[PDB]
Amino acid sequence: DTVGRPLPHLAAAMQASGEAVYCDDIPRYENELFLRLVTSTRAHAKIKSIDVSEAQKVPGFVCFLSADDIPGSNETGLFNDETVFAKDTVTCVGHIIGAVVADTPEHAERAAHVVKVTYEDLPAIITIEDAIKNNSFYGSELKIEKGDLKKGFSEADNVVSGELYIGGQDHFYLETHCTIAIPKGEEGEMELFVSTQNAMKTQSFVAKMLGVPVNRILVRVKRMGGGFGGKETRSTLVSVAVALAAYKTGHPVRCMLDRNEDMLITGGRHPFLARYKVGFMKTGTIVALEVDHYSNAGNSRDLSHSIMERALFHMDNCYKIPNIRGTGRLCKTNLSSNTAFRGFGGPQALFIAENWMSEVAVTCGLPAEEVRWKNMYKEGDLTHFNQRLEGFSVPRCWDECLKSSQYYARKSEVDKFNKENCWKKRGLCIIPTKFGISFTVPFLNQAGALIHVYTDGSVLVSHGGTEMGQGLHTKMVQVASKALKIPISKIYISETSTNTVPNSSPTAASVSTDIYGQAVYEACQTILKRLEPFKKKNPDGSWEDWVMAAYQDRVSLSTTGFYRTPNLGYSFETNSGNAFHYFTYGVACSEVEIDCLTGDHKNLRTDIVMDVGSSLNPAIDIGQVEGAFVQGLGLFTLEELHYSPEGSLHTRGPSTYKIPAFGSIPTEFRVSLLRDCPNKKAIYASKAVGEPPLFLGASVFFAIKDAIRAARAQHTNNNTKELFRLDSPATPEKIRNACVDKFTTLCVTGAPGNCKPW
Amino acid sequence: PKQLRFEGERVTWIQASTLKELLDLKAQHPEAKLVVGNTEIGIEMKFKNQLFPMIICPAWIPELNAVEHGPEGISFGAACALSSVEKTLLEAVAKLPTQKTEVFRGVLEQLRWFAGKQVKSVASLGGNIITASPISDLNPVFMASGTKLTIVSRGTRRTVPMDHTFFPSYRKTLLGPEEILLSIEIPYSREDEFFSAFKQASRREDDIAKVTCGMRVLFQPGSMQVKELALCYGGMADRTISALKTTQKQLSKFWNEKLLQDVCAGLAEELSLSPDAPGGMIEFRRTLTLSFFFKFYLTVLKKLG
Amino acid sequence: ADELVFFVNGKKVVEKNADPETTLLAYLRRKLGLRGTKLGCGEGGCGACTVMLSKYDRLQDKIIHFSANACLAPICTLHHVAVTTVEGIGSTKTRLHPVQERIAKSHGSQCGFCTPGIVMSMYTLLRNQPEPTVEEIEDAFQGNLCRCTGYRPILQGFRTFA
Ligand SMILES: Cc1cc2nc3c(=O)[nH]c(=O)nc-3n(C[C@H](O)[C@H](O)[C@H](O)COP(=O)(O)OP(=O)(O)OC[C@H]3O[C@@H](n4cnc5c(N)ncnc54)[C@H](O)[C@@H]3O)c2cc1C
Ligand SMILES: Nc1nc2c(c(=O)[nH]1)N[C@H]1C(S)=C(S)[C@@H](COP(=O)(O)O)O[C@H]1N2
Ligand SMILES: Cc1nc(=O)[nH]c2[nH]cnc12
Ligand code: MOS
Ligand code: FES
Ligand code: FES
Ligand SMILES: [Ca+2]
Repeated sequence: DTVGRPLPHLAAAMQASGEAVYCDDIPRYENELFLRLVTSTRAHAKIKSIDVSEAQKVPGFVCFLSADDIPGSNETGLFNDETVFAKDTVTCVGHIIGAVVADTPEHAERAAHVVKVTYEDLPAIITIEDAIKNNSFYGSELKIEKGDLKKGFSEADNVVSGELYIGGQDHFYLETHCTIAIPKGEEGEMELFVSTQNAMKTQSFVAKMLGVPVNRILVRVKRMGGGFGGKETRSTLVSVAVALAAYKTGHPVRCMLDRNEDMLITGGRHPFLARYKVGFMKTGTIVALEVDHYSNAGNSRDLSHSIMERALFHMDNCYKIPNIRGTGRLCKTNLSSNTAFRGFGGPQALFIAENWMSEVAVTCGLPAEEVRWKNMYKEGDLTHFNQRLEGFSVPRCWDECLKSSQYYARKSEVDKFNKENCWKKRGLCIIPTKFGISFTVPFLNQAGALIHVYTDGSVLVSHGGTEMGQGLHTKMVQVASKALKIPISKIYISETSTNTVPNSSPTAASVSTDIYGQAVYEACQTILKRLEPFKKKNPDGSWEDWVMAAYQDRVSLSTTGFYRTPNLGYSFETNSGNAFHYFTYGVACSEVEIDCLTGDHKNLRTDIVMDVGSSLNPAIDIGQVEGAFVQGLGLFTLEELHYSPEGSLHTRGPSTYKIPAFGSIPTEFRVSLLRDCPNKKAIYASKAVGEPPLFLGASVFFAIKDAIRAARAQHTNNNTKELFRLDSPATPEKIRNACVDKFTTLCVTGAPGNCKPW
Repeated sequence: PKQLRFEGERVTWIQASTLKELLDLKAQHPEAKLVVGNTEIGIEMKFKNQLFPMIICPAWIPELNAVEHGPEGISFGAACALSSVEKTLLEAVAKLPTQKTEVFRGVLEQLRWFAGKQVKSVASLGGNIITASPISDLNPVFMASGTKLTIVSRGTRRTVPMDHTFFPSYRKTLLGPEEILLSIEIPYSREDEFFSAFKQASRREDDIAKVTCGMRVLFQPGSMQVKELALCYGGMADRTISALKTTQKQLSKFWNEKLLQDVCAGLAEELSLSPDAPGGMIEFRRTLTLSFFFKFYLTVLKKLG
Repeated sequence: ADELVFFVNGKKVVEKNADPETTLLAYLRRKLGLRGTKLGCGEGGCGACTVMLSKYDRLQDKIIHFSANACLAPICTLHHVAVTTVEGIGSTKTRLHPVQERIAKSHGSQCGFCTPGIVMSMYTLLRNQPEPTVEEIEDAFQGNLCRCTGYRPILQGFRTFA
């Protein structure tokens, strides 16, 4: 029994040696060809001609594929609102038009750039503000609405209102999108190896494009070099085009996207505009709240609607608001469709929450910990969508984090530093989070497994979840081994495939370990029941003895398992029924130092206390806290996507787009898993841990804001109840321009003023 | 070593063994691209689809790889890796007296959070300089310091200090077509000479709008009265530029709050960005050109006392 | 048309028709079948393609060892250069290198795609400096990105070398 033990990731050593095989590391067939996408260079235009005459003379040049080559259907996407290849019009800059096939990837790239597309521009809608103004939305307004809103506002001593923007984010999984498609030559059959989190929808969309039944199409997934949500659906843009190449040529075809294609084409995290209005007492107790959310969806629905439901479910963070209205709109724009990204609308709406919470505290002139603590739910409270909080452990997290991080003493040292320092300031901020566990679409909370025991007693586990680096397969093996009572060494998982487990949901929403662990556990239990007669006959015997006795007695050693998350079904009308199976909670405290003259900052120290129940693997789980926090810190402070006025992405590589680096992380970086806090709702008293700790990266953002407040007390004005807008990401540009002084100024110059103070 | 010749689908590569060979190759084929590290040509080819049908690799040539100590400074051949430059200057800085290594420590400051070990082990000094990116972090340090450039064609040799005129146009240098960069002497700093270099955290567009500078002051002896002042910047135009109107005004002025004010007045105006300037951050960029000078100003007062 | 001669993990490579445009990453993965070295960007920024290169420095005696990005190294610059990839330092089939063994047992590898390059950055440091400082270790990875780990466990596994 290795459950609760810090077992290294099963593939770690092969990953270290370069022996772990990712999809492009698979050998080529002797005849295997290469696909390269041809993509719109316009935001909104009519396609007038395509001309492939020059690509044609490009050595090993095979063909150009377009809308006309598709045997079955050109209609695709989660909500059947996309094309496989664009026909008459292009609606974003990475919009796939066609594809070049060639004998080498070098030759396919060469041919692709020399394909001549002629266009006629059409009016484009790029920003959320363009969409708000042209009323260019997908669907109708989502809304949540509890208590009395004017009555809370009437009882309000203080009302603050405003606007906030949070920028998007590229996934920057180290492995880009990649599919290999092998056509069998018989009955439409096709076998695909893809870097995807969704083998089911790859299998479905390939079958649909080809006009062939789903049972013809086999999708296999060994591993991904990262997904982070961006291989939940948009992986099919490559997968489907590679399948058509395979269909049409009769040869195996592969594609790995280059980074610059990957970031243009495949979508990212949703930018959010919020317009907010809070109503609160002089004590800082919140009494009303209203927030209108707008997401930038891009040119297709994709998972946009569902990201907004999760947004609205998180607009309270950890705070009891008796009167409360949240709404949301999805803007339909001429940008690449945005998709899942670790957090799925939670980070955005939680960042809106923490921003007005920070304004309340400043407006009241109270210490921010006290205003937040004062407003926190207690055990048993209902949330704004009417679900109760059992095992609500944020107060233990807070306590233990306050104490372990020495917050109160470090508060004074930060004040002291700011009284003694003129052109550098420090900030310190403790922040909570709660994140709701389950897919928002209830029918996805389903999981299958297939387990075989072979006559040597070796066990092959297959489940519907994929490995993208998060230790799922390690955790499933730990569970099987505990459930079967055999060494982990006797258990192997090879890969994920639609012919071992059909109709699987994406490996998403942090629940994989819960739901696949539960399915795997039930297969094990059926195998133990089938073996018990032989155990009874030979109690002092071995697993290998019993397994052979069961085989020679013609008892099957193969079984399915399945699991269905119970009691789920939140309704938006009525505003009732459980949206989530439970909640994961944590608290991060971060300190920073800014350079008021440059915009730079150092992340000095971060302490995190996370409630993950009883951890299956506390090494994998602390590693999820850590990576999730650092992608959050990237989102809120470093990572900035930038477009031309005409809708074209500028930032398409690591040289212009800055994910956190080795030297970006807090000099002192502490993660603690909360002790003695078992979860009765998930497998072996464990909790989901994947997306929950990402929002805790905002603790660096609110630490930077506090360090700007201190710089603005020094050099800009004298009012300590001032509210200045800091959007996300707080880059050096934003940090420096907010540090208003004689330079920004120029009051040195001079001048004249100012604000600048003197 | 003998000259090697590789021939591909579109490109011929000559690997020159000898300086003499190179100058003859480049005279026959003045179009020919020198490739050393390829950390720039590889990006132009892959992402800008530049085809250069003739490449000379001069990396074998000793001369282009020589490190020569001299009475006025330390000379590096143009094919030398930034990792070597970095290593040698670190030794110079640990060995020599602070007052001789002011410029060196400016180079090292730009080299610090520059790329990564992989890039620096292959990126050539000469490749950075001749690439002439508006956002080159080295060329502002070389220009502000008058770093001497030995330039050779077949027959001719000359040494010019880098100044504003070394960068006439976008991505272009004042080397003639048959000419190559042979070596770069980064100077010792003299007595009453102080130097600083700074860079913007953020870059966000491919070769524009990252503020980067080199800052040099020489005072009259024992004094705080300006004899020379250079302030050069990348990321404020389509090339490395010197604030020449502004610093000329301060010759024979003293290093006080009035100089601070007048230099900021000059910089605000002489480097002024139109609201539609390539790269944006119009105000951030302006604040940094002044804030960088103020850091220099304060550092120079600390060194004076 | 001259012959290009180099070594990859101790093994001579004679390329009789080198194409100037061939990068080293393309040549390792697709001519030599050595796929532990990864593509992450093709532009020098991520380090996924990091290898070690060795050559006799004629101006210093010394064979010198240094790291490079296989994605930007033209194979035509590598005549008489020795390349070392992740599969050249060790394997699960034989014996793992200490660098490989430590990054794996320390929880330094999640998805694993960046792990070969980080291993080769670390390996190169140690070939030049068998007793690095903690400082030298952190600066070794300036050129290497990881999206998964948040870096703490990697640096921590490697301080054991200091
Ligand atoms: C990931 C990454 C990050 C980087 N970060 C920075 C940074 O922060 N700051 C910065 O300044 N730079 C940065 N660089 C740019 C890098 O420093 C330069 O690309 C490099 O020094 C160019 O050298 P090279 O040897 O690679 O040149 P090559 O690509 O081989 O050649 C470049 C140019 O120089 C010419 N050339 C080379 N030698 C000579 C010569 N002797 N005479 C005439 N012409 C010559 C060539 O003809 C060509 O036009 C970065 C590069 C990468 C890949
Ligand atoms: N290394 C790694 N960790 C990761 C991811 C990834 O791609 N790589 N994705 C995250 C996201 S977005 C989710 S939803 C969960 C998904 O798998 P789980 O449900 O087993 O946590 O893993 C998280 N942790
Ligand atoms: C598809 C989906 N639904 C959710 O409710 N949460 C998620 N996180 C990441 N992906 C998802
Ligand atoms: O649930 Mo992660 O795939 S967005
Ligand atoms: S593949 Fe990113 S640096 Fe070479
Ligand atoms: S382990 Fe996934 S990128 Fe490093
Ligand atoms: Ca999202």
